[PDB]
Amino acid sequence: QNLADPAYRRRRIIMQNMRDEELAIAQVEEMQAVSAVLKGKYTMTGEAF
Amino acid sequence: TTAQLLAANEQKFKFDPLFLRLFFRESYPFTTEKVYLSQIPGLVNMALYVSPIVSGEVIRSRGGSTSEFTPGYVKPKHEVNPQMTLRRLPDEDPQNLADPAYRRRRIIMQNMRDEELAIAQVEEMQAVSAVLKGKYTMTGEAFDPVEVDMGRSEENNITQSGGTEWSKRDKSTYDPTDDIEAYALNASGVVNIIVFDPKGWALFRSFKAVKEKLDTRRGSNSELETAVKDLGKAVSYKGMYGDVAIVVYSGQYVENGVKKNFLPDNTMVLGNTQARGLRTYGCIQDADAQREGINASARYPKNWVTTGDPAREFTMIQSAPLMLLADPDEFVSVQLA
Amino acid sequence: YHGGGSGFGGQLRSWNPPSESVDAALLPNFTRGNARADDLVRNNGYAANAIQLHQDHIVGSFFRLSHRPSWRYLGIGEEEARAFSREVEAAWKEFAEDDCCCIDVERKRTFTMMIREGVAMHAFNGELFVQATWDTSSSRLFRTQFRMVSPKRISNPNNTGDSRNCRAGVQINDSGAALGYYVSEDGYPGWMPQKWTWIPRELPGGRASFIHVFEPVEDGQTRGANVFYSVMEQMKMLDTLQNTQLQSAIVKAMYAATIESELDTQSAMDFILGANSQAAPVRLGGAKVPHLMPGDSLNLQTAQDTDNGYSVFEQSLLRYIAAGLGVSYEQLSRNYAQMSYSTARASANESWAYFMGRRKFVASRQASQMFLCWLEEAIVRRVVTLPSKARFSFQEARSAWGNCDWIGSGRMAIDGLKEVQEAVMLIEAGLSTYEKECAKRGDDYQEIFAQQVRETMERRAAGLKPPAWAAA
Repeated sequence: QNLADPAYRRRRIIMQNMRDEELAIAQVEEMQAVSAVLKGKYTMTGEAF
Repeated sequence: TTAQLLAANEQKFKFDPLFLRLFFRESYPFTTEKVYLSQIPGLVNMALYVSPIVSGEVIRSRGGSTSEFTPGYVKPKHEVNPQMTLRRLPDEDPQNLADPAYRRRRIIMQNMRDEELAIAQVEEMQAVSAVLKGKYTMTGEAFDPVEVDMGRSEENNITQSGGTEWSKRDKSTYDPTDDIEAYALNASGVVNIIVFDPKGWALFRSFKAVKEKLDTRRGSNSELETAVKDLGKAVSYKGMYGDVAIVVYSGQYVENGVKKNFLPDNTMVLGNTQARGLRTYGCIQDADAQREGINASARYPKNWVTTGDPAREFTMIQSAPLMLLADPDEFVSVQLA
Repeated sequence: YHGGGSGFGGQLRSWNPPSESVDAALLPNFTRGNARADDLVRNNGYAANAIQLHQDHIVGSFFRLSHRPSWRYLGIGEEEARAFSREVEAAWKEFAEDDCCCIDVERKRTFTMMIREGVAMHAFNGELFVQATWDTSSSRLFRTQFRMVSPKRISNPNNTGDSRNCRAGVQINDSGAALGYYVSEDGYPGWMPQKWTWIPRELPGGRASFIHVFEPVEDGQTRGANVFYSVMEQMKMLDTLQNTQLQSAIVKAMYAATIESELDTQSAMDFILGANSQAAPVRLGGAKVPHLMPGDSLNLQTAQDTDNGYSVFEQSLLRYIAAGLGVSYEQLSRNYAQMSYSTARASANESWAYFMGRRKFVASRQASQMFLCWLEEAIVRRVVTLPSKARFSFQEARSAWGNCDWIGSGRMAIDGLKEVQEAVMLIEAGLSTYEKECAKRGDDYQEIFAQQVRETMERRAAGLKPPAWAAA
């Protein structure tokens, strides 16, 4: 009950997506930080990088 | 060899949405994957005689039925590219003349006109195929086939057969009124309008009794227009015939180059001028359209540039229409062979 | 009529502008025109000066209220009308020029700056939107707060091809009246999804909710046009010419001389320019007489005049720009060349006529509507009490109860003494009253009278000579 038209569902999807990217990048930053602290060096490699 | 363009006409075909206007009002846009229409039987078994001792046979309470439908999608589009702009247009003088930029704003304008006209034709055929017959099927090259099937009793859609053909029986000393009454006996509710087809009207009018119902001092109150009344318009609101209203509809739509008639070759459609009609418009499915916050609308227009080598500024309109008939037994369609 | 024909010798055979309404000739290019006008204001010396002149001359340092309800029409009696005017003026004075700046929801501007910013927005955008809101959670006496909305945020129906009734995001009824506007959200980060809201023009009770101010040109005009469409192109081209001429002058002045020789560059510049090898810098002290072998040579480059008639062309272009915008040429260009008294006075008059027109229309209308919107709230909250036996209620006569006049800053005289003698001479005859002469200096006569009647008391009590205006 109390449904919403798709113009609102699209916005909800958009916010949850943007929060997902922000969390992922924060996680990457923390991963670099821990390796920089626990050890002197860290390697930065990827599949297309 | 100078010149001047004094007159520049434009050609059109006979097009007016009579069937959509009369029977389909109160448009209801919806944001839903599928809509429901619910019918309830309402047949009451007669109270059978029962002895004062047995006291049995409880009666089932009546229960209705429903249906679900999915609206179709339609999207015409056009184009404009710099090549068409340079040469000239058939609607500007050799004198006067304009910069290339304005010819584009004229071509886009006529493209808009053609798009809206095509959508209107789709809506009108959508309505007419729903009035005449219970069901229609929307099919296309890339559109997966989906059909709409309102529940119309087989006893409607009556057509004439080896017997009782108006064409075969004599045009003098016979009545069409009794056949009209026998046909209209089926419809649920009163009938208030009859929508002929020019050939069907010509067949009906030639009867000797129908003339007699018009020129009688005290046997009727009907009045018609037997002579030629309308020759260029697509509608003809002729006079009443006793109680009903007589209408002749000759409207044309084009599929391929040729011109075709909406009403198929002398049909007659009994009906009520206040028939409950539904005009449902679905949800437009376009990413930019939902960016703007627009949904459950009709005629969403847009344009863009394609950044290709020849460029191009396209033009598109999207409708997603679907016309329903809340009660499909308030009409009676007759073939009139 | 040669004007509508081919032209003199066919020169005009390609100038065939389309005969289209103002809307169809403005709306498709609205956003780009607004953006270009903003770019001109933010990055050009003369456009900023023109906006500054608009704000400082039209409105000034203070924009004072003068309330004159029409008592004859209402039949309320002179003394009651005067007392009501005094009470309303005191209430407005306490609410408009406060220090906490609670007239504006953003708590950034007082009333005078709001009027000035409205005139500015009406200058380089041709419209202004003021939204009157409520904050019922507030504990202040007056809960009516105003907000200034940039015309960019009154977006269209999301830029889609629009229609007849819904134009430029301003919903319209069958006639030309406007029913409801569309407001957006200004998101600085640039990633939030945009949301559009509907704000109706008038509340059901008749109160003004969302205000639109502009001056139309033709029969139908949904949104106005700024005063830059006349002269943007010349302004940008003039700026480019200025920068290009400056860079060319610098390039021409950079290369002082030119050494022509056969030997090595280090040796050639060592033996001629005086640079020591112990590229190579040259000391700038003293006078030098180089010794040139037959092969070598020295040339002192000469440059053109740094400004070979550029200032006159600048003069012509600035004259054109000033003619387009509206202000005089001297104020825009700061030239102020030699001129007699008559020429300067004519210049000032020609500017002040337009300034008075703009002030009488835009600032006056905006101030009157805002004042009425506050006055309704003041009346309802019993903070101000209407006279009894009124022929109409406040609802039935909106303007008559609050028919108000505003006094702005007055002119700064070129001749300090001539204006004073003019005012005195007019007062001696019956041609002009005290209010008219005191208002041209932007002062209210009642305050002056009260100040004088306390000054005479102070002078009498302190033991000094009585003033000139005292009655013996």
